[PDB]
Amino acid sequence: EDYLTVCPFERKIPGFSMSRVILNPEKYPLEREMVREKQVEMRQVLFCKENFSRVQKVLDFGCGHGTDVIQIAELYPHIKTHGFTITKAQAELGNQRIAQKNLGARAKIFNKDSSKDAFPDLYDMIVGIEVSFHIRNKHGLFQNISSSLNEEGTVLLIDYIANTRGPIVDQNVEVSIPTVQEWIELLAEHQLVIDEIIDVSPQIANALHDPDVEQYIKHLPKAVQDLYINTVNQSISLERGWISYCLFKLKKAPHLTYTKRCEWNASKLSKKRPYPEALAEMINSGYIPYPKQQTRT
Ligand code: EMC
Ligand code: EMC
Ligand code: EMC
Repeated sequence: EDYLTVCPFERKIPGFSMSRVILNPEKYPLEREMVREKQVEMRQVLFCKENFSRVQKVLDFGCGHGTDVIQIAELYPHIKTHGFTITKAQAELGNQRIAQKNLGARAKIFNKDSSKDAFPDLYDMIVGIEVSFHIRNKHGLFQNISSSLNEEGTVLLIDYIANTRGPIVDQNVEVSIPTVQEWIELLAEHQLVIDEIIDVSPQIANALHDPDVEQYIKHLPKAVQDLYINTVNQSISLERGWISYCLFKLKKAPHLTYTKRCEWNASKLSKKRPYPEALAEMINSGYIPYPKQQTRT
């Protein structure tokens, strides 16, 4: 029951081991709070151009137990939020927490497959944080997103781009990462253009710099060990430059031609904004609508 994304560090912290902190949160609770603050910060950068007063409906198409679906709805009482998660236990837990907070009239989580089951509404904002690289059928997913996106709406993604000639695929973990060109055409095919693309790769690599991790996790139960090894592999691919971890802010441009959307997306991906730049801009603007950092007392 936490934020489960990787997080950006401006610098490597010597001695800091992400695997020990993530996998032993009861032994390193205050370090886990340090990580949480960076998880929150990265989400703030993702959301900091949205006007939540204008938003009326939000979809999270890989909502896990529904963290943002619940928090957005409780922070903004005029918003209705929907979440899709493939995991039955996560939907049940999310809908329990929705009930425990009396948000059932405005927040609802569905145990459904975002690449196959049609989203039930039209949304002003659609969020997918570390979702789409777990999904094999990319066109089904982005057909679903585009068809449920209001004309003036935004799609917000946190996802990987492959910097290789071909996509980066791994069937045993069912991970598929499109190349730059594949992203250009996938978005353009479904009427979507990149408004902003922010590269977090160096800062994610700083946080995941964990030199003994492969030895450490061999001292953990096979369950744990099997789970975390995908974070290790992404760490390795990030360090090598094979993939990039990015924040996507997309808009719909349906009255525009495919070729024109393609050229736009190409220009944007050739000049990704460094995360420190986007973060400094957010801080200097003073506008940080969601999430808020937790504070003592
Ligand atoms: C992978 C935890 Hg910042
Ligand atoms: C090379 C523009 Hg799609
Ligand atoms: C204008 C900073 Hg999000």
